[PDB]
Amino acid sequence: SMQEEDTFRELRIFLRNVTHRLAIDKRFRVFTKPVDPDEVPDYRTVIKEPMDLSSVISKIDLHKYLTVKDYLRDIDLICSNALEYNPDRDPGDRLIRHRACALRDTAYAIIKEELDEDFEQLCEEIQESR
Ligand SMILES: CCOC(=O)[C@@H](F)[C@@H](O)c1cccnc1
Ligand SMILES: CCOC(=O)[C@@H](F)[C@@H](O)c1cccnc1
Repeated sequence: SMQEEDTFRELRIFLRNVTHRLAIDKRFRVFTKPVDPDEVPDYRTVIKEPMDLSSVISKIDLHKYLTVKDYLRDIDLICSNALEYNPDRDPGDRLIRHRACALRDTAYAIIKEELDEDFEQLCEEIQESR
């Protein structure tokens, strides 16, 4: 229905706003674009599903996300990719792990404060009807 298409349009507006707020935070710069294969040729052989905030904006606009749960699976993948590629005790690895955990926690805290639980349940029930 038109009303269901208006529901998904409101979901996309919400997700673009959360993603922009993460992308302007200086702590999260390393997560804003894909890894450059020139600078890091090893990356795409270790990490099997790369993800970054520019790719997330592209996916929102391609209508890939019909629920906040499916958006949060991609935020979780940005975080888990950084934890697995950078697992060592040295300061450069510990700094990116702390930033990855902060990106994940910040996204979940904005959604807890600003997403209505009944709006998410509506999106889940339209998705499940298709
Ligand atoms: C693509 C939208 O571009 C902007 O407006 C930026 F300010 C910011 O939103 C941003 C940067 C990088 C990745 N995703 C979002
Ligand atoms: C996931 C679908 O989108 C793509 O594959 C790329 F275009 C995307 O990663 C990208 C990078 C930098 C600037 N704008 C978009």
